[PDB]
Amino acid sequence: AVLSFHNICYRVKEILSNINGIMKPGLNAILGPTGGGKSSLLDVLAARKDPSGLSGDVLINGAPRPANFKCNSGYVVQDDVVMGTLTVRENLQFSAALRLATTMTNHEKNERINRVIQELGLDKVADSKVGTQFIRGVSGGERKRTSIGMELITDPSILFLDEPTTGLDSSTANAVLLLLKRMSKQGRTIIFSIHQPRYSIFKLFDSLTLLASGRLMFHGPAQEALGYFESAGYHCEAYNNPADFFLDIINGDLIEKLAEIYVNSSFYKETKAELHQLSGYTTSFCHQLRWVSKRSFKNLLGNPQASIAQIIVTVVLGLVIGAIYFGLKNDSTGIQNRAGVLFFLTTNQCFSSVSAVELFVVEKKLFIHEYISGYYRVSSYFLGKLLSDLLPMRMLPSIIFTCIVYFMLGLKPKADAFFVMMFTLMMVAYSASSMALAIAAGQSVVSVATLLMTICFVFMMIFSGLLVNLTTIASWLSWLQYFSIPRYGFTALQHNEFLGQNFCPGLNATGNNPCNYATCTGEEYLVKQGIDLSPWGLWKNHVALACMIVIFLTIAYLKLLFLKKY
Amino acid sequence: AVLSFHNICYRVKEILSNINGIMKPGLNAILGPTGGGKSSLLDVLAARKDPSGLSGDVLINGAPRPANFKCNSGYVVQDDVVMGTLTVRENLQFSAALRLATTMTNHEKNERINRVIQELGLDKVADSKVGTQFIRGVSGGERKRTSIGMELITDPSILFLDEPTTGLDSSTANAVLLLLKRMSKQGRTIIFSIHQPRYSIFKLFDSLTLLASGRLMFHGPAQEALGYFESAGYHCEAYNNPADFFLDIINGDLIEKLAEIYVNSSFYKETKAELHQLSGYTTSFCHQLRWVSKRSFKNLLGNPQASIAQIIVTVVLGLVIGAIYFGLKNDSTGIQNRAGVLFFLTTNQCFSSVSAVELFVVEKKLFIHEYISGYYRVSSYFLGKLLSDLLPMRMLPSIIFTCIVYFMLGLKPKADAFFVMMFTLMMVAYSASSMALAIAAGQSVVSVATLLMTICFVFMMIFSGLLVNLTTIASWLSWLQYFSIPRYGFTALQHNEFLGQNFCPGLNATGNNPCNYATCTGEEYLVKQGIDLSPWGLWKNHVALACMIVIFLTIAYLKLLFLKKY
Amino acid sequence: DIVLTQSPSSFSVSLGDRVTISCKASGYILNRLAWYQQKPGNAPRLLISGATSLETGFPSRFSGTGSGKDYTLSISSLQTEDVGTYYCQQYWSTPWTFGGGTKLEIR
Amino acid sequence: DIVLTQSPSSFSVSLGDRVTISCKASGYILNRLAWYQQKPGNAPRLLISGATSLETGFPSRFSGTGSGKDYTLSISSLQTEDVGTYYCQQYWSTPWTFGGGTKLEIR
Amino acid sequence: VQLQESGPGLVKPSQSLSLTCTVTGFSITSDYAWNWIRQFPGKKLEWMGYINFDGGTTYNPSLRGRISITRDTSKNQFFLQLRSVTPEDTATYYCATFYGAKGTLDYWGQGTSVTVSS
Amino acid sequence: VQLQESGPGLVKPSQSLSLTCTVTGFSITSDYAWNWIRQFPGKKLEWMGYINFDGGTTYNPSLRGRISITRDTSKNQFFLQLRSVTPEDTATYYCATFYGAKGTLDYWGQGTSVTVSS
Ligand SMILES: CCC(=O)c1ccc(-c2cn(-c3ccc(CCN4CCc5cc(OC)c(OCCOCCOCCOC)cc5C4)cc3)nn2)cc1NC(=O)c1ccc2ccccc2n1
Ligand SMILES: *[C@@H]1O[C@H](CO)[C@@H](O)[C@H](O)[C@H]1NC(C)=O
Ligand SMILES: *[C@@H]1O[C@H](CO)[C@@H](O)[C@H](O)[C@H]1NC(C)=O
Repeated sequence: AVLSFHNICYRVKEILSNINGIMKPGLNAILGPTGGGKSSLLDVLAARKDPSGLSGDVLINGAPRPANFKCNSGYVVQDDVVMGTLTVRENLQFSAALRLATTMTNHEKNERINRVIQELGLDKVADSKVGTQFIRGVSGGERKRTSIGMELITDPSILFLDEPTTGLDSSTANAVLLLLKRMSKQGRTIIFSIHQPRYSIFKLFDSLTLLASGRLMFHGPAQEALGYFESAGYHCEAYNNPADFFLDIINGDLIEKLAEIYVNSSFYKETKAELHQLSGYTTSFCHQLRWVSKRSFKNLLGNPQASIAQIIVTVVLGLVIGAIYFGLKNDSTGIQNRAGVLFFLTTNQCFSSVSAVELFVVEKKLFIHEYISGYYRVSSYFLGKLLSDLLPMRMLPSIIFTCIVYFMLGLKPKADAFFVMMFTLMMVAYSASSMALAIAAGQSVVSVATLLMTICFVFMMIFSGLLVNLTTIASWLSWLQYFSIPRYGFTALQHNEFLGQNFCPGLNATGNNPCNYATCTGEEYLVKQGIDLSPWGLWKNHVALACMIVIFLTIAYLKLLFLKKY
Repeated sequence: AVLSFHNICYRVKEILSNINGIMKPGLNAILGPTGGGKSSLLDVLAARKDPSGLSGDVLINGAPRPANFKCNSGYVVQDDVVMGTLTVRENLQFSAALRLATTMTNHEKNERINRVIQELGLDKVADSKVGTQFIRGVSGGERKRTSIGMELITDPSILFLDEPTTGLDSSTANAVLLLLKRMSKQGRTIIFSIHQPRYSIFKLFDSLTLLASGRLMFHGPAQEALGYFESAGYHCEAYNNPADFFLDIINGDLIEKLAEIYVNSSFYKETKAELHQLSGYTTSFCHQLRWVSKRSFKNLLGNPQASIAQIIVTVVLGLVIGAIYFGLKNDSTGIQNRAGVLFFLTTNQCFSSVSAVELFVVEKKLFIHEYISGYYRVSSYFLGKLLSDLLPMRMLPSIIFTCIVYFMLGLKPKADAFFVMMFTLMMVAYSASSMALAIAAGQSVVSVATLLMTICFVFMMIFSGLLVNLTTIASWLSWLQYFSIPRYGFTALQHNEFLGQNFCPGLNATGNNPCNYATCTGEEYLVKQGIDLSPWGLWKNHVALACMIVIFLTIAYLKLLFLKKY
Repeated sequence: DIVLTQSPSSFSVSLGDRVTISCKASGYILNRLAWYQQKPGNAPRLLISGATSLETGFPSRFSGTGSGKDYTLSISSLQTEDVGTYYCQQYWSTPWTFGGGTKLEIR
Repeated sequence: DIVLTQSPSSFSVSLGDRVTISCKASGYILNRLAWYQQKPGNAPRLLISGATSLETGFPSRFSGTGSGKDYTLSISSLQTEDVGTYYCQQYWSTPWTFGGGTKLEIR
Repeated sequence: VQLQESGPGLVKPSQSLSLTCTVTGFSITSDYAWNWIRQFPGKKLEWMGYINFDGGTTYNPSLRGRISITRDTSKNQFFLQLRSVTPEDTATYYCATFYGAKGTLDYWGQGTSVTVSS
Repeated sequence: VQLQESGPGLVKPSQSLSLTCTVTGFSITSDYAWNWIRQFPGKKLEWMGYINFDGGTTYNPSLRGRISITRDTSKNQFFLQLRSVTPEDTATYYCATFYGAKGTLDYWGQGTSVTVSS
């Protein structure tokens, strides 16, 4: 299999002019300075950019590129996108269960894994965890071996590496490339780009393309690249790396001067006479949701210190509120206490949902490369990770608050009023978490969104009803009291709990209330805050929250759907 | 001047064994892998580590190292520690104002700087801003040119660069090193270390020391370093970097095998016969506090988007609280609103002072390198930057919250109560800021301290008196209500504001209160919260916060004083 | 605000008869309701405070039994001097609206 | 809690004389103070509520003028039937402490 | 306990309106709130606004800016000052008394009638 | 409005104590709170604890765990149940009545005396 590209004018600003060449099965290479097209000609030939900038044609063996080009070729990201909490056996099963056909047996699927991991020489680390901040794992020299094998699953004809040596040691990098040249003799074409190689690296290549500042400066065999620049009018001294010598000519021991020398080359015409010789989903839905939710759940178990910690904080802050507010008294101070803790329990659900920004932001570079390669659909990605991360880690702490503080404080001692409180803190937990997915989706930085979640809640906190009284806001602001998540929770806990209570000892007020301005029953507190007494007035909040969940997750759906994928 | 070191055994685990060599005036370089001693031999010879680990001697021209060695030598950090928001003219005046004595004239000191900046060739950027993220500044190839001149102010004989090429471009670094060889012929003994140089770099050296894994593996003239290893048993091919060839030996084309080869050298024996021939504050306190506070004040004005922003945040949020709580009524809802806004103001002062963690953490490596260089005292650093950054950026928002909302809300319209509220928000802003310096100072990460500031406030917030009633906590938790900064401000604001008020319209209650459980006056709200009515009870809160400033800044001082400076 | 409603805007009763006047609210009042009796040509005079209690200066033929939103007033065996105009008042919020008022008649 | 103090633990007065009993608190009470009069062999009977108001069944020779912490009781021109025991009560907090009580005498 | 209105029984349109209620038998700075109630023909009563015992006041939001209530504590009077009058509010005006802790309009004035024509 | 204590006038130490106050003329589940007041010889009165009209209760923290107050709404009685008695509290016991919105001990029982000896 060979590539052949011709007359590409890529723009966003044309940062490419006209680049020509074939790529034989061997060791194709792209060298140059980081400002040039060493990372942009690669993404064009790997179909990773916008096709609107594309001008020329990219042909395979006489055939132009189909839409099956991505599923028939492997691209490997510069940094590792591997699941550092899964083992290499687990990741290669995950890649196999989403890319290969469903007709294959697991006994067929395991052997295809077993050939690859032996081809990578990874039998000694075959069940070792890869490595996280909190788990000692396999060294960085074989994380790169893992990621290449993730794209060796389909056994493609064409491989795309992006900087396979940047980030490793020099003794590490030769071990990677010697493995690659052994792949090159098997018939798999390898296309990569190295930042500043060594002569021990450069002695192994089979074809070289030297790019700088959007101009093709060399194309041909890498052995004849040094002798070309000897015949170009330069001299390479003794004991010098030729790859350093190639970038030495770039910076002046000028760009358009050196390109025109390449125009009059015998290597250019041989490329020119060759390019005219040639010129003239897979898997169903429910299967995708099974393996994706399986993956993120082991990620949730495999990183305990981000998930156990939210349980421990919930228990400890559960007990302290249980200790401070120990059994509440039906006296004049009872209204201040009961409306205090219910304001603390609702707002605790909101501000602890700022950690849900971490959900799609850290997974973003993994989300993009898996979707362009097409392991799943976006609708299948979204319903899985909601089921795996968001759904259990919010059901748990809302029960832990509910089990601890309810009978220590001594709230309304009925059957349903225990469960209505439990259900309410569950709903307000999702709604604040859904707003986090509404904002944090698509962005790549954490601190801008983590700021912005803090901004939105402290305005929602004002209108909740404890700081300001919601009946006496000026009328051109009292429509903002509908846009706040914590109001609907805090109203529901107030409606659940202040019904049959009394707060003036010695004074039966629920038949007649002489001497008013008194607030001697729960209703007179509950009306003065502007809250309905009907049983609809309870459940009006829950349908108000549930509508906010569906809207915010839809916004969370579409922002992943319309993202700049290229 | 010459260095000479002999028989160094440094420990923390002995990651150095026995290293011997002199460093003549010329260009002294240290190569090797990053795990070896290329970063730790430099810190020993520049007196930057603990002398409790050091064993061998360091001699200079026949004399051991005095206490004046940290002031008569220049050490240059790897990354830039320069004030990126100032200019190069102002930075070199800052280094001159704290190292040269007070005898010299400003005419004398500026000519010395003109000697430097003409020698560095920075005439075209002599009055240009250096560079931040928010300011387009001088290029990274000349920030390094700026920082080296900061140590050239005393015109020292001995220079210590730490990786002067790492981070620059390859064509960028040749401009730096050719300057250094032009510095070398002035007679300045230049000592540094390079992560993997180039042969265009390596041809400029004068003396070379190869270290790996705590063992001296070569030390001599850099010209013969290639010729020594051909006699060792290794062959260097043509078109190969000699510097990369040296680390190729380290990784095996073993450590103790190659080390004893160097002990039996003809070069080690010439070195061994050389050592035995040789062997056998500055400025007043008031002057320092000017220039430290002067530099950081320009840093405050030179970064608008971190300082002008908090003015904008103050005014905008100040208008919103002015809009929601527009003029407060003296009715039954009036108590809930007035205690609502006053709770929002005191916690807005506390929770926004988490930004003070940025103060001592970002400037930490500049603080450490300067104090070893001894530009100032730790007493002088700490009193200056508080006078420069913390003092004005907390006086401003407490006035703007005071000026805007006090007449939109229509609080108690007397002369003093405007200023008692103004003073109260200022102290609680300092008290929370002092706690932030009490935690942040000494740590190097932002996020761990920022999370710990977040946990400390939400427990202080419960005890403030709005959520729980303070007089009904059980008595074995009620001792905790004194540790809480938002209690003291909020207690003071409630005392400033509920004194001469009434809240049952039509009902004079201040002579007699019939029909109790009423809260018909400001005292009855104020006593039921557990707050004194005597004018001591107000100011008790201010002398409480004034003590918490003095305690926390002291803890902040001692953590800076007892820091591991090495 | 809180608007009030006396949907029986008139009556036509006989002497000694038990009549009942209903007053409907646009919200919760929680027994903060009143009743006034205006003869033709005088100021309104308070009849019932708090929707149950009664004022000194009236016989116990008047009685109010209110709960939640539906407040009512019952005159059992009305005399001749009970003809007039009746109003209901909320005093829960600040803009103290009254009811539209009803006017008894004799056939 | 709130402990109370009647530092005049006794008196020795004459008939028709103006006597004054002081009651000192260990905190603020804000006029939530009371007075009881216990004859020997009976239950305590309420005398003054709210530290100023007076109860039906006593002449207007009794009067309380309290403010802040220093509450007091004044009997102008005491009769013979005003001998007995007097107590002051806070009803601000929940553990309703009383004063220690004082006992008038005639010389 | 004892109230009495007084004022001009006729006024030009769009000029002003002033009334005066002189309370006897009580001191208006002592206890109560004091308020104004007007009654349109085609009887629908309508509350206007109160002044507190300590000079504070609160007005009906239907009558924005047109009404202001001031008092003279020297002789127990409190003044209604209604500006920019329309010929629609030719009502019967009352000064009344609000206990606060009982919550009802306990005492009512004799009542004066104001007519706005030309 | 009408209260009356009854119970044993003597008891062994460290056994129990039971009293009974039968309210006539009113229903104890209607309005008031109902509480117990004891009076030591060498007269210093001391309040013990109340039961609310709706069965809730609140006890003096000086008497922790030793006191419990229950009621029988069928015949308007409410019971004092004092356990682990010391011979120090040989006081005079009273059942009393608390209005709540007035705040004073408005009505007081006849009063019974309990002596703890052997
Ligand atoms: C005008 C807009 C604006 O600028 C703005 C407006 C207001 C504020 C603002 C609002 N505040 C606030 C916060 C909370 C409260 C009430 C307390 N409630 C209630 C209960 C509770 C419970 C919690 O649970 C324990 C909890 O904790 C959460 C859970 O934690 C668990 C941790 O587990 C993780 C495990 O990891 C190991 C938190 C809470 C918090 C009140 C005020 N404070 N500041 C900040 C603003 N921006 C900036 O200042 C800013 C800064 C830098 C910038 C830089 C550049 C540019 C601009 C920049 N701008
Ligand atoms: C309060 O009194 C009303 C009648 O005044 C009565 O319906 C009710 O039962 C009483 N409350 C309780 C808890 O018994
Ligand atoms: C309330 O009434 C008392 C009478 O005891 C008087 O002293 C006081 O001045 C009155 N309040 C005001 C604000 O005038």
